[PDB]
Amino acid sequence: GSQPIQLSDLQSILATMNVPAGPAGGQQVDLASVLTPEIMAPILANADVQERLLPYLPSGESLPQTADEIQNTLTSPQFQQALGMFSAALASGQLGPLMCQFGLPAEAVEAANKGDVEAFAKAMQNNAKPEQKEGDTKDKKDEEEDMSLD
Repeated sequence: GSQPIQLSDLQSILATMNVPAGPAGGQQVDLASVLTPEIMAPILANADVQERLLPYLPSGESLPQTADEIQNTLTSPQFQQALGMFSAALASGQLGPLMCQFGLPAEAVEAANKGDVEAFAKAMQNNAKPEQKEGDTKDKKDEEEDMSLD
Protein backbone atom coordinates (compact mmCIF):
# COMPACT_ATOMS: atom_id res chain seq x y z
CA GLY A 1 0.00 0.00 0.00
CA SER A 2 1.11 3.55 0.73
CA GLN A 3 2.03 2.82 4.38
CA PRO A 4 -0.34 5.08 6.35
CA ILE A 5 0.66 3.41 9.67
CA GLN A 6 -2.37 2.14 11.72
CA LEU A 7 -4.53 5.32 11.16
CA SER A 8 -6.73 4.45 14.15
CA ASP A 9 -4.06 5.75 16.55
CA LEU A 10 -4.27 9.31 15.24
CA GLN A 11 -8.05 8.99 15.23
CA SER A 12 -8.29 8.26 18.96
CA ILE A 13 -7.01 11.78 19.76
CA LEU A 14 -9.99 13.27 17.89
CA ALA A 15 -12.23 11.95 20.65
CA THR A 16 -11.00 14.66 23.00
CA MET A 17 -13.39 17.36 24.23
CA ASN A 18 -12.93 20.88 25.56
CA VAL A 19 -13.01 21.08 29.34
CA PRO A 20 -13.85 24.34 31.20
CA ALA A 21 -11.33 26.25 33.30
CA GLY A 22 -11.10 25.82 37.05
CA PRO A 23 -11.30 28.73 39.55
CA ALA A 24 -8.08 27.35 41.16
CA GLY A 25 -8.52 29.13 44.46
CA GLY A 26 -10.03 32.57 44.63
CA GLN A 27 -10.54 34.16 48.02
CA GLN A 28 -8.42 37.14 49.03
CA VAL A 29 -5.40 39.17 48.02
CA ASP A 30 -3.24 41.78 49.73
CA LEU A 31 -4.22 45.06 48.15
CA ALA A 32 -1.58 46.97 50.14
CA SER A 33 1.06 45.16 48.08
CA VAL A 34 0.03 47.17 45.01
CA LEU A 35 -2.49 49.78 46.17
CA THR A 36 -0.38 52.55 47.58
CA PRO A 37 -1.55 55.42 49.85
CA GLU A 38 -1.37 57.60 46.72
CA ILE A 39 -4.24 55.57 45.27
CA MET A 40 -6.28 54.89 48.39
CA ALA A 41 -6.03 58.45 49.76
CA PRO A 42 -8.23 60.27 47.12
CA ILE A 43 -10.77 57.44 47.33
CA LEU A 44 -10.98 57.00 51.12
CA ALA A 45 -11.10 60.79 51.46
CA ASN A 46 -14.61 60.73 49.98
CA ALA A 47 -17.55 61.06 52.34
CA ASP A 48 -19.43 58.53 50.19
CA VAL A 49 -17.11 55.74 51.27
CA GLN A 50 -16.49 57.30 54.69
CA GLU A 51 -20.20 56.97 55.46
CA ARG A 52 -19.97 53.27 54.66
CA LEU A 53 -16.83 52.96 56.77
CA LEU A 54 -18.61 54.42 59.81
CA PRO A 55 -19.76 50.91 61.04
CA TYR A 56 -16.19 49.73 60.42
CA LEU A 57 -14.20 52.67 61.83
CA PRO A 58 -10.54 51.60 62.27
CA SER A 59 -8.94 51.30 65.70
CA GLY A 60 -8.73 54.72 67.26
CA GLU A 61 -12.28 55.83 66.36
CA SER A 62 -10.91 58.80 64.45
CA LEU A 63 -10.50 57.72 60.84
CA PRO A 64 -8.30 59.60 58.28
CA GLN A 65 -10.50 62.59 57.41
CA THR A 66 -8.32 63.73 54.53
CA ALA A 67 -6.00 62.29 51.90
CA ASP A 68 -3.00 63.87 53.64
CA GLU A 69 -3.66 61.62 56.63
CA ILE A 70 -3.54 58.44 54.55
CA GLN A 71 -0.57 59.68 52.52
CA ASN A 72 1.24 60.41 55.79
CA THR A 73 0.66 57.10 57.55
CA LEU A 74 1.96 55.27 54.41
CA THR A 75 1.72 51.66 55.63
CA SER A 76 1.48 52.24 59.37
CA PRO A 77 -1.26 50.61 61.63
CA GLN A 78 -3.71 53.29 60.41
CA PHE A 79 -3.36 52.36 56.72
CA GLN A 80 -3.37 48.58 57.20
CA GLN A 81 -6.44 48.86 59.42
CA ALA A 82 -8.27 51.18 57.02
CA LEU A 83 -7.35 48.95 54.07
CA GLY A 84 -8.88 45.91 55.75
CA MET A 85 -12.05 47.73 56.78
CA PHE A 86 -12.44 49.33 53.34
CA SER A 87 -12.04 45.93 51.69
CA ALA A 88 -14.74 44.48 53.94
CA ALA A 89 -17.08 47.41 53.37
CA LEU A 90 -16.92 47.10 49.58
CA ALA A 91 -17.24 43.31 49.76
CA SER A 92 -20.21 43.05 52.09
CA GLY A 93 -21.93 46.37 51.50
CA GLN A 94 -20.93 46.71 47.83
CA LEU A 95 -20.27 50.38 47.11
CA GLY A 96 -21.08 49.94 43.42
CA PRO A 97 -22.87 53.10 42.07
CA LEU A 98 -21.48 55.16 44.96
CA MET A 99 -18.03 55.00 43.36
CA CYS A 100 -19.31 56.55 40.15
CA GLN A 101 -20.95 59.44 42.01
CA PHE A 102 -17.55 61.00 42.66
CA GLY A 103 -16.20 59.96 39.27
CA LEU A 104 -13.81 57.34 40.60
CA PRO A 105 -11.95 54.77 38.35
CA ALA A 106 -14.05 52.15 36.54
CA GLU A 107 -11.78 49.45 37.95
CA ALA A 108 -12.98 50.45 41.40
CA VAL A 109 -16.71 50.33 40.66
CA GLU A 110 -16.46 46.97 38.86
CA ALA A 111 -14.87 45.32 41.87
CA ALA A 112 -16.78 47.28 44.52
CA ASN A 113 -20.07 46.37 42.85
CA LYS A 114 -19.35 42.66 43.03
CA GLY A 115 -17.59 42.89 46.35
CA ASP A 116 -14.56 41.15 44.94
CA VAL A 117 -11.17 42.48 46.05
CA GLU A 118 -9.32 40.12 43.71
CA ALA A 119 -10.85 41.76 40.66
CA PHE A 120 -9.85 45.10 42.13
CA ALA A 121 -6.27 44.00 42.63
CA LYS A 122 -5.95 42.55 39.12
CA ALA A 123 -7.53 45.65 37.58
CA MET A 124 -5.22 48.00 39.49
CA GLN A 125 -2.16 45.83 38.82
CA ASN A 126 -2.71 45.76 35.06
CA ASN A 127 -3.84 49.40 35.05
CA ALA A 128 -0.54 50.46 36.55
CA LYS A 129 1.69 47.80 34.99
CA PRO A 130 0.45 46.56 31.59
CA GLU A 131 1.74 43.28 30.22
CA GLN A 132 3.38 43.99 26.89
CA LYS A 133 6.32 42.29 25.19
CA GLU A 134 5.05 40.04 22.35
CA GLY A 135 6.89 36.88 21.35
CA ASP A 136 4.92 34.70 18.95
CA THR A 137 7.67 33.73 16.50
CA LYS A 138 5.56 32.16 13.75
CA ASP A 139 4.69 32.26 10.01
CA LYS A 140 7.13 32.18 7.07
CA LYS A 141 8.50 28.92 8.38
CA ASP A 142 6.99 26.28 6.03
CA GLU A 143 8.87 23.05 5.28
CA GLU A 144 9.64 22.81 1.55
CA GLU A 145 9.55 19.01 1.91
CA ASP A 146 9.20 18.38 -1.81
CA MET A 147 12.01 20.83 -2.50
CA SER A 148 15.01 18.55 -2.85
CA LEU A 149 15.87 18.89 -6.52
CA ASP A 150 18.77 20.85 -7.96
